[PDB]
Amino acid sequence: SGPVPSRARVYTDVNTHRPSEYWDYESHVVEWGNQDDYQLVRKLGRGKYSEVFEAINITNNEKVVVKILKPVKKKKIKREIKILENLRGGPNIITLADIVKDPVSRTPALVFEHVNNTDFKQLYQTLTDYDIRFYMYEILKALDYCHSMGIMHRDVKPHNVMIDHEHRKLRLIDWGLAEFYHPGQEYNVRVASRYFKGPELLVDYQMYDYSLDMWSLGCMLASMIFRKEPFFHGHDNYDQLVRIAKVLGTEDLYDYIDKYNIELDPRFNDILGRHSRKRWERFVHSENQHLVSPEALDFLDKLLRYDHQSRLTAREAMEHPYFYTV
Ligand SMILES: Clc1cc(C[NH2+]CCCc2ccccc2)ccc1-c1ccccc1
Repeated sequence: SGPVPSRARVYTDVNTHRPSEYWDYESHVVEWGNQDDYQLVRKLGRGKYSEVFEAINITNNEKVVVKILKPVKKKKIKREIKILENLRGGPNIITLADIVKDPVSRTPALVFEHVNNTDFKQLYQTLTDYDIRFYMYEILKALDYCHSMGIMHRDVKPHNVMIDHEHRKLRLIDWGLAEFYHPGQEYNVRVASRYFKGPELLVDYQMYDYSLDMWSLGCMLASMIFRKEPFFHGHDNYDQLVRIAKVLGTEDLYDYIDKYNIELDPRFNDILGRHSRKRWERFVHSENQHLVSPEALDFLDKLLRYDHQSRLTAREAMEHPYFYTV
């Protein structure tokens, strides 16, 4: 008959109960100004469909973040802009300040509030058990907020989290893969970055929701507390599920695929194997024990679950004893 339908346990109908204008990005009218008002300072990053810069607004001598969009599908550009406008100002969300276009290139660019990012490959120097809890809570504020606004990020990873450690300022960025959640909609599973893909994407289960972001979050937490980047190190999309199965076990994987009546790809036949469920304590060592606690492990166990419905929602995660200290 096919896979069993599923829907989010929270914010299920938030979009259904709103007007067409809020979620119909294909019909949204994008109006941009002249890029002549901005001068590029330095490169911050580079993506598949973008290049991020530090820039100066010449009319007020204020630093900004400028994201130059590589002309991809116009609906994709429209989706991101609509999403950014809907979320503009939300807690720990990158704030869109302006939309422009260079007169000569006709290339569209997005202008954001300035964030002074501290180096990722040089942040763990003074990043304590408290720091991790504090920044994890800041990400959860962003997540409950965008989820409450009927949006799933679908690309949660360290590269999409900007941290200004001196001011304890965090921003969830790159809303280019984000999408409006509509219950029963079937989404393209070719989202998120390989190491952060939820089991739903890997088993080609299209009816996923907000909980996909909570699996990605769990991946980030595990790499941070265990000092193992990435935590699930797949070499391809099929191998990624094997790496998760080596930790969560194959019994609970079949239990999940049986629950939703998912049919596994033949590519999994020769590689999946048989694996027992491991204890989270197995990943503790001298180099990471100062960041691990029974609270951290309990919180992690409730995020990294095959069953997307069994994972904590962002609002439930904020109530976990791991955050009592913050
Ligand atoms: Cl979420 C995060 C991000 C980081 C650092 N991001 C690097 C972003 C670089 C960049 C890329 C593109 C444009 C602008 C800048 C370091 C640690 C964490 C972290 C904290 C607590 C728990 C787990 C992880």
